[PDB]
Amino acid sequence: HIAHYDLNKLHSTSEAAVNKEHILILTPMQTFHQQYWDNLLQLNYPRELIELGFITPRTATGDLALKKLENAIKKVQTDKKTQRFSKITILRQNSALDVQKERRAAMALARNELLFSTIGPHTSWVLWLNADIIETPPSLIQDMTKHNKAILAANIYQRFYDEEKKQPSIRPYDFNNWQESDTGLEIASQMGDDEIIVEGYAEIATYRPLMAHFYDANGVPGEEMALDGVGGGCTLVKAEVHRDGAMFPNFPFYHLIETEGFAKMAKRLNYDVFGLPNYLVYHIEEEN
Amino acid sequence: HIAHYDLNKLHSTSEAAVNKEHILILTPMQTFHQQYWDNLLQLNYPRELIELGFITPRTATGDLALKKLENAIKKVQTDKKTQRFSKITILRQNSALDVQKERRAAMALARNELLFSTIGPHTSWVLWLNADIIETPPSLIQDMTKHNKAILAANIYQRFYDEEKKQPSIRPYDFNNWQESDTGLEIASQMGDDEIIVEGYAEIATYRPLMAHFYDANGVPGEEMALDGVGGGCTLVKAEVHRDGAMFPNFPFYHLIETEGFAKMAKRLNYDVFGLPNYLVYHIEEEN
Ligand SMILES: Nc1nc2c(ncn2[C@@H]2O[C@H](COP(=O)(O)OP(=O)(O)O)[C@@H](O)[C@H]2O)c(=O)[nH]1
Ligand SMILES: Nc1nc2c(ncn2[C@@H]2O[C@H](COP(=O)(O)OP(=O)(O)O)[C@@H](O)[C@H]2O)c(=O)[nH]1
Ligand SMILES: [Mn+2]
Ligand SMILES: [Mn+2]
Repeated sequence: HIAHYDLNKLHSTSEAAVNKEHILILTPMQTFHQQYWDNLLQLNYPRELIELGFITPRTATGDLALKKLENAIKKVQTDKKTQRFSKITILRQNSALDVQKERRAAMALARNELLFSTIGPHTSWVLWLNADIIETPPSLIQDMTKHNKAILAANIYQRFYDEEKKQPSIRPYDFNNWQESDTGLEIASQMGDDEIIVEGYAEIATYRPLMAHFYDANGVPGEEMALDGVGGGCTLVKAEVHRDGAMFPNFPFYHLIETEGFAKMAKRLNYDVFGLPNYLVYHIEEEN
Repeated sequence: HIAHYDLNKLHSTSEAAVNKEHILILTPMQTFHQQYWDNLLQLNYPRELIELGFITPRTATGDLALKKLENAIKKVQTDKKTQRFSKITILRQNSALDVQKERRAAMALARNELLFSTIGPHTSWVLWLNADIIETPPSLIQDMTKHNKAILAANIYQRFYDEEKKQPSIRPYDFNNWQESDTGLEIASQMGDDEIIVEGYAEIATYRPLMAHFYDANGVPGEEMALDGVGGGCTLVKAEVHRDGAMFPNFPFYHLIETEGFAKMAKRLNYDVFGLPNYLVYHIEEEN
């Protein structure tokens, strides 16, 4: 029956693990990748503080993912009891450039359905971790909460083989982490109320400084940069930002949708959005 | 640990009780009224299908309410086990005309904090029931779900003593249930991006047809009217509307905030909003 919580005593701080701050890791999943799963299992944030939430599309592809995901969860949750995740929720979804717009709008609904259903009165942090992020440091959560920001996006790169240099290498991958520019605002001012700007919209091109390219091999991993747009690859959100209402709009919101409109929404709710240009995590390879 | 739910198999229908559709009744509460509580207990929707959520402000007034509320919950949850509410969550809040704007914006955060924290992967319906609604029919939930609408506002009146006629009587109370008018849109088109229109804004006056006055003593209780703005007095929402993202904006949203901006948000998410002009429920008396 009865559950009592003072939300003002629920903190999100730099020292999340020591303070026993609960985190909810949310992953929309069209394809199950074992390395994503193994990378998750290698996170060293205490398991008793972690809840997991997944949402799969209602398609042949989603159902194959669901099967593999269910099997992986069964193995972990029936191993030693001290190492179980506190809770795991699996949901199936309720629901050019023009293709991208439609796809992003559909994703916005999936993310909301998952977020609303799973966030609770004890959650301090929500980590948005896409199912194709296959490599992070094992201290990902501690590393990111340390910054104590309302919203914090890691920079998403991708490994590949460099044919010229005959050696493994890395390249930028996620261009949804960006700062707004005057050029970006002007172009948006001139647009109709339901026109959406998404990545690859010709005239803005890369005129909104993309975080991916601020990666500095000579810099340090704690570097922070102010952002205006984020993706959902590996993006850490204080629970209070979502509880105040910031969500993933399926409709045009200042000409933005989904994860980018989310950032704009958190700013309207008086939160600041940041990114880590020199803290890289990795999206699955083209060759994988 | 493990919880599985297909959200597409989670229905909100006309025959909610028979279909065992779970409802979450959400009440922000600054003042505990025994008649509100007794009226809630007299609802005859099955208890095993009801979860309750409350959120109180962090003030002397809220803490007095909290004490009385806790006592009332203890009595009900430790009576016969067959009649317990499935779950009860109590939260304390994390956080002219100009006064109304500030008050409504603060309420929007409270409603979101409560909604996000308490809605779950099994919820079919969310009833927003203000803590000063002290009389409804005992079949309130069945009566309202019967309509099978995305959003449905009951018409909120208030009892008083008629001094002239020397007899109990009734008067309209909630003017946040309205239809938009051309005059309303024109006046809003001419306003700055962060100007808010709230009840009592001089120029719109009552030019947005108010549902309160469409009450027809000669009409029938099943009458439906299309709305554009709602309050949170006694307003029933299919869970999918919230899961898709519709929430209570604390920032100006098409010049609307809180419950009115919520309705506008659900419309942007392609939902239709309705009201019951001849289905009256009652806000506590001035004399009470
Ligand atoms: N629930 C759900 N997840 C999806 C869907 N499409 C892609 N995903 C997941 O959403 C995330 C982003 O995937 P996608 O946009 O295809 O890859 P990207 O373009 O390389 O970021 C990954 O976690 C995918 O598994 C969908 O239709 N529904
Ligand atoms: N959590 C919370 N609830 C409030 C606060 N102020 C009022 N309420 C509740 O919000 C609802 C609307 O109350 P109010 O706006 O004062 O009454 P109205 O103007 O007659 O609708 C009722 O359920 C009140 O108990 C607040 O600051 N925080
Ligand atoms: Mn991908
Ligand atoms: Mn009142």
